[PDB]
Amino acid sequence: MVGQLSEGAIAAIMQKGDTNIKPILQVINIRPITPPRYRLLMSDGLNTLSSFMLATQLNPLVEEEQLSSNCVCQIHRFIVNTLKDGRRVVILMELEVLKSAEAVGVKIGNPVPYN
Amino acid sequence: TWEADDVDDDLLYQACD
Repeated sequence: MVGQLSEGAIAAIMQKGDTNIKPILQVINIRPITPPRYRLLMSDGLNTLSSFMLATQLNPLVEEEQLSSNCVCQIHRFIVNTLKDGRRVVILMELEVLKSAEAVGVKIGNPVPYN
Repeated sequence: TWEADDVDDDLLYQACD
């Protein structure tokens, strides 16, 4: 099922930092941090990364449980914010859920944390 | 380099400003 995910997109974001791509990613975990800002652990099938943050405008996707752990989604707009220590935060501005958590059912592949 | 803890959570929250 790893052929469904954009393998290498996490490395591309962390290296090139370009925002033109529209990667297909699996949500591994979603945690509110505090009004809530949701932090996501995402997988591209090869790697995971936990510095994804949901824009507030997308909170209804979490609240209505369309975006939830194990769902597959496609990012349509995101912003990269590189911190002074070199880590990158990825703010998801627009996305579409392609396959529900219930329909996927399980973590895809055996992704390992990026670097 | 990213963890489930208050300092990282707060840095991530602030980065969305």
